[PDB]
Amino acid sequence: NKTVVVTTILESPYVMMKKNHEMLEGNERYEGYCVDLAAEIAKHCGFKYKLTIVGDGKYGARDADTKIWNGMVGELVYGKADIAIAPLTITLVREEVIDFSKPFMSLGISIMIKKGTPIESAEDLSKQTEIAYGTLDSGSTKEFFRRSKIAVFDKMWTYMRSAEPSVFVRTTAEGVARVRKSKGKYAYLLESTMNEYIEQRKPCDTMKVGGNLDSKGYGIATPKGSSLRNAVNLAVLKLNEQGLLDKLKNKWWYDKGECG
Amino acid sequence: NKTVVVTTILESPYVMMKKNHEMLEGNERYEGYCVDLAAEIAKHCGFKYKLTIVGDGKYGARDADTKIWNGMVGELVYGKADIAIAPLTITLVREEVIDFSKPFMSLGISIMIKKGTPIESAEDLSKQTEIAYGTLDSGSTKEFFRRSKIAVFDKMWTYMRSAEPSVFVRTTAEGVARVRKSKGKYAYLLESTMNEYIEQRKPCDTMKVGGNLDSKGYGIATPKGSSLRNAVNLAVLKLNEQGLLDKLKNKWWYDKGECG
Ligand SMILES: Cc1cc(C(F)(F)F)nn1CC(=O)Nc1sc2c(c1C(N)=O)CCCC2
Ligand SMILES: N[C@@H](CCC(=O)O)C(=O)O
Ligand SMILES: N[C@@H](CCC(=O)O)C(=O)O
Ligand SMILES: [Zn+2]
Ligand SMILES: [Zn+2]
Ligand SMILES: [Zn+2]
Repeated sequence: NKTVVVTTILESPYVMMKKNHEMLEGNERYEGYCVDLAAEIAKHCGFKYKLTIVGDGKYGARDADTKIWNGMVGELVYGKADIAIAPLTITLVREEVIDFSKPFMSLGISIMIKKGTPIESAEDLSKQTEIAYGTLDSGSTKEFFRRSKIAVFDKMWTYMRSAEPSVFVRTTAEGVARVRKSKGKYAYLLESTMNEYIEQRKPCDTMKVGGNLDSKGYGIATPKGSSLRNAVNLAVLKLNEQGLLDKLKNKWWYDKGECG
Repeated sequence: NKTVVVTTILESPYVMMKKNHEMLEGNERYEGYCVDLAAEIAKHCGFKYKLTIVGDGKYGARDADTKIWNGMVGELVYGKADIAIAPLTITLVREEVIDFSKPFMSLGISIMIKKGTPIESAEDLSKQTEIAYGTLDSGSTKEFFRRSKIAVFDKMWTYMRSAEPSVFVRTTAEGVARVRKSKGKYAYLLESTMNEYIEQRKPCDTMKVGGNLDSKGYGIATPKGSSLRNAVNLAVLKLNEQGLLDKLKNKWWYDKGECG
């Protein structure tokens, strides 16, 4: 009936521009895990769709003062998109305003270091000051630290919120580049999925250290009242049970892996 | 207003009879992860509740011929219970007939061996005959194998469905006992959570081997149209984000683990 507007975000390897994208049009410009997922979800739910990259390049957070949502969440809330198919973390504040499918991928917050950085844990980071560390802006990881009552994470947040120069970054790519150029003096807090991906990318100079700080998942999000909610939810479960989600993770993370 | 009837299942360490249960009343008769979780869900959602143990001791399957649901799923479907708070796996066939919250615990199907069994993977099991293997006789693990189109799992199902005497077991405890008494000649396919629990129980003679075969979760289930659906879902998210779910796992799996 109507073309479904999918909001997504340029985040490797979920959605990336193809090497030859400039000569391509519409959905064909993009590739990645979420591009593949979107095609599968659309197939099983029987809709046509248009992939649109989120205008402000953000996942989604609510301004404390205006109460206005930004990012992909904002696009859903304000009716600019019909569905978000992205590595969008299922969170309480978000699930209060949009609906999430069952998770299509699990993750937890993790630590990325430049190889050789003498840091093994969140506790290690919190104890010292020589190595700076931060998170992505307008995402679920920043909110995790902001809200945490756990002493280690509370101390980390107290440090991060005030740190000069700013330890927060606008994009995951910015966080990763920062780790890579900072000679071991910057650690980055990011989701395990993204961390593991980057660990298998040239120049193979980063690694994930320590356990995950939490356990959660990404979900496909729809605005409240969406006619797509049930079908999308069931389609995620179908794709999981077919082993398709695992196949896609292997395709985008490890099959193309550059670090041996 | 009205006391919420909770269906659950006697499965360690989720729900267990307290040693002194005969001298206790109602909800106080039980202990475990899901007992603790039920109390917290009820507090956060503002309802009074009565724990009940599923009459038939099953999780929930639909009979192929009668189309009747058994187990906890049936208790929800047929209106015998208002909510299931148990290690109940989120599956497509169940989500078609009941609602699940977001997952409160992650798990995958996994392999339990008697220590020293020369099995490292599902592939290993599928390629040999000396070591028998089976699943819980009703549940999502059996269904995974029944429905699988992946070669290794198909081969396994082909073996399991035809094996005489039956490789299937009535309860997890029966599966574990069978591994323990079979001198390495039986391996049990069960959820990683249950596997990890038993690995920390005396006599410390079993272990999880290989990676998980899939990735899913347990959810709190409510019948369709339940007024509890949203509150329960948000309560799971709140409890995850506040670290309670991880605390409860540690409490019931590891804090009093018997294997060092
Ligand atoms: C990969 C997969 C598919 C399925 C499903 F299909 F069964 F739903 N579950 N999972 C595992 C998963 O994502 N776990 C999740 S997501 C999530 C939480 C947990 C958890 N703590 O276990 C806690 C609240 C925030 C959102
Ligand atoms: N997946 C996160 C963004 C990345 C992060 O915060 O680490 C979100 O949905 O906000
Ligand atoms: N958690 C499973 C039962 C255990 C199993 O099948 O391994 C279910 O909900 O069916
Ligand atoms: Zn498909
Ligand atoms: Zn503002
Ligand atoms: Zn509480």
